[PDB]
Order: sequence, then C-alpha cells, then structure tokens
Amino acid sequence: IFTKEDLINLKLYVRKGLSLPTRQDEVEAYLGYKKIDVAGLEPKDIKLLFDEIHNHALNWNDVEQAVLQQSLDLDIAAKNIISTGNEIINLINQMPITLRVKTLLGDITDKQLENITSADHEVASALKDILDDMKGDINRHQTTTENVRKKVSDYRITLTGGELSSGDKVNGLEPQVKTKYDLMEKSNMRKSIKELDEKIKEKRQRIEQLKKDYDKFVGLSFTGAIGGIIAMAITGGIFGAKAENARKEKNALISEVAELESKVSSQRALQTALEALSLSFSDIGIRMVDAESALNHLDFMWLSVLNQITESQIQFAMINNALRLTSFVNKFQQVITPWQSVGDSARQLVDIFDEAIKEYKKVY
Repeated sequence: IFTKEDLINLKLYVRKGLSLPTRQDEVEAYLGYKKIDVAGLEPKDIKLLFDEIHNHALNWNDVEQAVLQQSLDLDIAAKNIISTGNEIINLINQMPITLRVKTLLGDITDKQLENITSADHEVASALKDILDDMKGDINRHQTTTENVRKKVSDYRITLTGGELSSGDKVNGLEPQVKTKYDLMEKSNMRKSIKELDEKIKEKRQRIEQLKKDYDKFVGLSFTGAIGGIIAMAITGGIFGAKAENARKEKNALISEVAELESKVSSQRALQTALEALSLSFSDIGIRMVDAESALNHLDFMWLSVLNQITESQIQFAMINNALRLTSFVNKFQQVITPWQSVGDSARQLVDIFDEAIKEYKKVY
C-alpha cells in the first residue's frame, strides 16, 4: 500500500519542484552559463522544463486535499452504510422465518403505499426511502471517487508521460529529465580533455628537447675555430642552420601550446558546467522516481476502492420488489460487504497522513 514514506517523498518532490528557478536570468545563474552550444541544454530549454515541473508541483495540494478529504468522507460513509444495512437486516429478520421466506420486498413497501389509511404505512414508507437514499448515496460516492482517482491518475501521467484524462498527450517530466541527463553524458569532454592534456605535456617536453639542441647546434657552429676562418664559415653555415630549424620549430610549438591550453581550458569549463547540471538533474530525477512510485500506489489504491464501490452499486441495483425477504437480506449483505474494504482502506490512508505529519517531530 501507499506508505508514509510515499507521502513524504511526494512532499519532498513538490518542495524541490517549487524551489526550482523559473526566471530566465535566475535559471542562467543556476546553470552558470548563458550558452552551452548543446541542443536541449540551453538555458531557455532548461527553463521550459523547470516551468513545467514548477506548475506540476503547484498542482499537488489540490490532489492531496482531494485524496485526504475523500478518505475522511469514505471512512464515515462506509461506517454509515454498514451500520444502517445491519439495522435494516435486523429489522427484516424480526419477521418469523415461515413468513420471511414467502414475503416479497414489495409486500412490505409498495403494497402498503398504494391504498388508503397506519403505523406499518409509515415504517414501510421509511424503509422505501432509506433504500432509495442509500442507492443514491452509493452512486454519489462512486462519482466523487471516480473524480479523485482521475486527479491522481492525471498527476501521475504528468510525471510518467502518456495521455491525460483531457485527451492531451504529455511527454512526461521524468522522461524529459532523463533525456537531458542523457544529452549531458553524450556531450561529456573527459576523454577529449585527457587527450589534450597528453598533447600539451608531450609538446611541452619537445619544446624543451631542442632548446637544448638549439644550445647544442649553436655550440657546434663554433667548432670551425679549430681551423680558424673558413672552417668557421662551414661550421657556422651548417650548424647555424640546424640551430634555427630547431628554433623555428620551437616557436611553432610555443604558439601551438598556447592555443591548445586555451582550448582545453574551455573544454574543462564545459565539463564543469555539465557535471554540475548533471548532479542537479540527478537530484530532480531521484525525487521524481520516488514520487512516481508513490503515485503508482495511490492510483492503484483509488482504482481498487472505486472497484469496491462499483461492486456495491451493482449489487444494489439487483434489489427489487420481487425479492423474497430472505433473498433481500442476502443481497443487502452483498451490498454492504464491499464497504468494509472501502472503509478500512480509507481509514488506513487517513492514518498514513497522520503518521507522515508526525515524522518531522520524530526526526528533529
């Protein structure tokens, strides 16, 4: 069944949804960016989803109050139907069995109300009235319970996705959070960043490799001084050239590295924002999945309760003037039996609300 943790998880999801920023500049401050250049993750995209979550959270208390008040109402409705049904059965069973088996319900109602006057006329009229009132009462509880179930179902489908009772189809807030979360992961830079770090270190070692070979070749260029004048011309030309090839290649890589470190710095910036947004969407999504499970329980409970009321209503429709009174008592028992289940479930739900409210004090 729907438990107190289920109700607390709904309140926790609503509180998270209402705390989401919805103003565009606040969503941007929350994201840490004005543009990310990933489809579906731009601040306008995130705001649209936060607006939908916020509106859904705003709508919980209408459902919550309908659920709790309907449980309070069905509690005392079940109690009244069972006790009044039992009183009616007891009244009938005061008739001797030799008469009960052959007397029809119409004999103790309609056939007393067609002629002219009686005490049995008044009680027979009151018996006909209380049956009519109970029939209408059970129809009313079916109608209101169907509406509560519809509110819970629509609240659930808004979270899961699907077709609402209005016929509108909605994508589902939880699958939408999941899509964006998946886009953040398809967009991750961690491997790109690591391969760029690797190339900065490697070119930052080669820049140093022939700073030493520049110092070598320029030393080598002087080793014509052994011969003197034209041995220095040939050592100067050959090794002076190899020394500049090393310097030129060096200056291409110092420019290369400054670019690559600017690039990797921006890729790290994107990753940091992705990781932050991922964590927020994970928190939202966990709150949603717990709320969804809570609503699965609540929806199933209200479908089951509605089914019991409908069972009672169908049995009540079988009561008619031509039932022998022994058959009537058996059918009236079949009318009130489903209401034990309805009342037990309704009282259980009221008590879960009570225990969920008390949980705050027990924790703090």
